[PDB]
Amino acid sequence: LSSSYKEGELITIGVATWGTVHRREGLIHPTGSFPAEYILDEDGQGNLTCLDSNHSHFILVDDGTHGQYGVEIPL
Amino acid sequence: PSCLFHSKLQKVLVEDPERPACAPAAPRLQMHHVAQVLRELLGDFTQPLYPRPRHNDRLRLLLPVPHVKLNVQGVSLRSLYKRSSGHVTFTMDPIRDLLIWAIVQNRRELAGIIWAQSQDCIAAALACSKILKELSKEEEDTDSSEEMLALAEEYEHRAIGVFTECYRKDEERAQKLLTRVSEAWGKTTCLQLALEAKDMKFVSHGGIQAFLTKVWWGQLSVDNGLWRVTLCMLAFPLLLTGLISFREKRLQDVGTPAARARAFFTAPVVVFHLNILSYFAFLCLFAYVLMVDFQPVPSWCECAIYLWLFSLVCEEMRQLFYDPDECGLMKKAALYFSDFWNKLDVGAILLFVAGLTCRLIPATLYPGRVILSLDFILFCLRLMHIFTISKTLGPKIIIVKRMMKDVFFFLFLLAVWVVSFGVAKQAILIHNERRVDWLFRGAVYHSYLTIFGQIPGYIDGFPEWLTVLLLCLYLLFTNILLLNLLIAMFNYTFQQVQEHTDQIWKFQRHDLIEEYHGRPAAPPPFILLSHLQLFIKRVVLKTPAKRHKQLKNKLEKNEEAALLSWEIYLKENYLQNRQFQQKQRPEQKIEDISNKVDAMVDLLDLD
Amino acid sequence: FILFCLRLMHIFTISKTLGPKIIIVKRMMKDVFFFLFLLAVWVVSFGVAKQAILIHNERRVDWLFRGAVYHSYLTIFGQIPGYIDGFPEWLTVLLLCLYLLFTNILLLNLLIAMFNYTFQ
Amino acid sequence: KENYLQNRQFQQKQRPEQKIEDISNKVDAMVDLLDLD
Amino acid sequence: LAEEYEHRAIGVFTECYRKDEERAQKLLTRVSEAWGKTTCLQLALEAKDMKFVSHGGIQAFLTKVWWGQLSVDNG
Repeated sequence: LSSSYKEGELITIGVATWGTVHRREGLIHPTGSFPAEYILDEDGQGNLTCLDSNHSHFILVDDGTHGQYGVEIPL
Repeated sequence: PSCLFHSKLQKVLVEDPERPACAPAAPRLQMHHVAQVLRELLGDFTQPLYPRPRHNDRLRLLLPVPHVKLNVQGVSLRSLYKRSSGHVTFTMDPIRDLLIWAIVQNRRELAGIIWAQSQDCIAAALACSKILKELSKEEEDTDSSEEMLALAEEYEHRAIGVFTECYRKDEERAQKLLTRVSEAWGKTTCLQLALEAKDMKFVSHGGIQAFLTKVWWGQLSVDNGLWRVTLCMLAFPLLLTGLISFREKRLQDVGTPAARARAFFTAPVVVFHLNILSYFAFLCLFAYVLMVDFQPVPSWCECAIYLWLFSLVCEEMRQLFYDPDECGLMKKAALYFSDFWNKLDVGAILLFVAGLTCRLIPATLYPGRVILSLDFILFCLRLMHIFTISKTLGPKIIIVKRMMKDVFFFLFLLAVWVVSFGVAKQAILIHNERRVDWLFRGAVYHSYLTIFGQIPGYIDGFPEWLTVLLLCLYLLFTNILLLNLLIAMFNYTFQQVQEHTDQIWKFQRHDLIEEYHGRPAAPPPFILLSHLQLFIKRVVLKTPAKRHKQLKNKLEKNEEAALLSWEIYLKENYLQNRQFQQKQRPEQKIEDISNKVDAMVDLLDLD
Repeated sequence: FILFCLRLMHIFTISKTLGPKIIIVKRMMKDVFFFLFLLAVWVVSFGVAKQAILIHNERRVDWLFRGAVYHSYLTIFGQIPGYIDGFPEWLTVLLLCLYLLFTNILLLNLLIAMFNYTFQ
Repeated sequence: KENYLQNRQFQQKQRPEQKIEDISNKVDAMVDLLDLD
Repeated sequence: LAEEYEHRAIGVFTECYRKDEERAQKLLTRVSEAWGKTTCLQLALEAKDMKFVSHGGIQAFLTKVWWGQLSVDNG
C-alpha cells in the first residue's frame, strides 16, 4: 500500500492443512471455480482456524483427519 | 454552512418549495435537488448524475405519497417508502460522487485523496476544473475565489499530466480516449467538456492540437503541403494522379475514383477551401456589376446576388436549428448577439438592405454609388475574420484582435495630429483655390496628401524660414514620437501576452473546425439544394432525429473496459513521477533535514 | 538575371555579420511567400476600391489594366497622381487614412516584433 | 492589522533562506550538548 | 526604512481592502483626529508615495470619485 502501486509485489505463499479450515464447505466445487467468494469470521472459531487475507498463494494439504495439527510440516 | 454551495442548495429547496412546486413537501434536501444545482453548475448538457424522472423523482417525499402502484413523482422500483427510498446500490459512480462533494466544499487536501481512486480520471479532473472555475466566479469577493481558481488551475495541470502520460504511449488509443463519451458524468465528452471551462492550458498541449489537425485534413494526411493541394483542387483530373497522399491510397483502397474523391471532398480542409474560393469570387462578381453594369434595372448578372444573399443568410438559420435548447428560442440568439462578428455580418446584411433601396430607385443612383462602396470593405472585414487559420497569421491576427479598440484610439489620435497642422498649413500662405465642396479639397484634403508624398512644392512654397520650422516640427513628433514609440508598445505588448495569444489561437482553433465539420461539402452555389433537402425530409419525417454528426464517439462495453483499465494503470504511473518530483525538489529536501534534526533534540536528554 | 542573383546570394553565406544574418532570412523563406501573398492581397483590396467611386476614363488594350491596378501600388510609395486621384473628398481622406492605419501601423511595426523576437 | 501580521510573520518563517537560520542554530545546540561525559 | 514602512502600510491596506471594499474606501478618506487630521489620501501625496497610490483600491476609489454618481461600467 505504501509503495503507491510500485512495479512488482512481494510474493507470499501460504501452506496450511486442509482439515483445519472453518468455512471450507463453500470452497469445494465440482467444476473449475475460477470465480469464488470466501468470507472470514473470527467468531465461530472452534478447533478450526481462519485463513489469512494477505497471502498471494495458498496450498491446502489434506490427510483425512479433521482436527490434526502438523500435517503440513513434512510436506 | 458558510460555503457558497450550501447557500445555493439552501435556495433551490426554496425556489421549488413544499407547496407550489414540489407539491407534497420539500423541506428535506435530497439527491434530485443536488442534481438540479449541479446541472446549473454544469452547462447545457444531458441529464446530470442523479435520476430526475418518475423512477427516482427525489423532491416530494415527506407526505404519504403512494407506493409502487404510483410510479409518478414518487417511488417506483425501490423496496419500501419509509421516509426514504432504499438501496440505490451505487449509481455507477461512487468515487466521483465523493469527488464532487469534496470539490464543492473547497476541501483542497481532501479532494486530491479522493481523486487518486477515481475511475474516469481525465473527465473527472476536467469537470472539477470547470466547476471550480465557475464557482469561484459567483460570490465571496475575496480570499477564496482566488483560492478556488488556484485549485482549478492545479486540477488543470493534474489532468494535463495524466493526459501527457497516457498520450506518450500509443497515441492512437489516447486520441480515441479523448473523444469518447463518459456515462458516469452526463456524457460531456472530454473535448467538449473542456471548452466551457475555457481551459487555456489543457487545449494547447500537444496531442489536443494533434487531434484537431487530425479531424481537420480528415482522411488525406498531415504531411502534404498547403500549396500542393490547391492545384489538385482546381484541376479535377489532377486528383487521380500520383501527387497527393491519401489514407485510402497507402491501403490501396481505391476501388472507385468517385469514392476516393468523396473521401477527399468530405474533409473540412477542402470545404473551407471551396467556401473561401466562393467568397473570394463573390466579391469579384459584385465588383463586376459596379464598373460596367451600373444599370437601374435587375440585369442578367443581378439575380445572382439575390440568390447568393438568400443562400448565405440561411446558414445562420441552419445554425439556429443545429444544437439549440428545445425550449429557448430567444435565449440561444443571445450568444449570437454576444459575438460582435455576427453583429458585423448582420450589419453588412442591413447595409445591403439600405443600399438595395437606393439601387432599385432610379433617382438615387449617385448616393447608391457611394453607399455600397463601403460594403465592399465591410465584407472584407468578414473575409479577414475567416483568416484565423494560418500558423504564422492566426497567432498574428489575434494580436490585431488586441489592437481593435486601440485601432480606433490611434485613428482618433492621428487624425487629430493631422488636422492640428492641416489647419495651420493654409493660414500663413494666401490660398485662393475655392469651389463648392472643392475649397474643402484645397483646404483639408491636400493636408493628408502632403504627408505621404503629394506635396505641391510649387504651391506650398517670405515666410520660407517658418515653413521649414513648422514642417520639421510636425515630423519631429510624428515620425519620431508617433512612429517609433508605437513599436515599443507594439513589441513589448506582443511579448506580454504571446503565450496567451498562442494558446488563445489554440483554443479558438476548435471553433473553426466545429463549424465546418458538421456541414456538407456542396458548394455555396450548390448549398441551395441542401437547404431544401432537410425541408423535403420534414415533409415525410416529423421529429428532429435525422443524424448526429458530432465527435461524440460512443464506445462498447468490451472496449470501454479495455481502455479505462489501461488509463488507470497509466494514472498510477503518472502519480509515481509527481510523488517522486516532490521529493526531488531541493526545497522539499530542506523539510527532510529540518524535521530530522528536531528528532535529535529529544533523543539526547535521556541521561 | 535575378534567378541567378538568388544563386549569387547563396554563395554569400560567408561573412561574420552576414552569414548568421542571412541564415535568418533562410528562416524567412517560406514566410517571404506568406507575407508576399498577404501584402499583395492588402494592396489589391483597396486597389479595387480606389477606382470605384471616382470616374476614371483612361482605358486601352492592356493599359486600362495600368490605370486600374498598376497605379494602385505606385500610390503606396510616392507616385500619387493628386491631380487625378483628387465631392467625395471627405471619404477619400477617410479611406486613405484607413489603409495606412492597418499597413504602416499594423503591418509594418508588428513585423518588427515577430522579426526581433524570433531573432532572439 | 493583527490578521495581516499573521501572514508576514508566517511569510518570514516560510522563506527558504530563513529556514537555514533554524537548522544552523539548532546544530550549534548539539556541540555543547555532547560534552557532558 | 521609509520604503519598508510604505510596504508595511500597503500590506495592511490590502488586507483591509480584500474584505468589504466599501468600508475600506470609507476608511481611506476619513480624517484622523490623532494626527492633525491629514486624511490618508491627502497625507499620502506629499510623501510622493510611488507604490501606495498605485495599489488597486486606491485607483478604484479614484475611478469612484471620478464618474461620480453614474457607474464604472459604461463605455
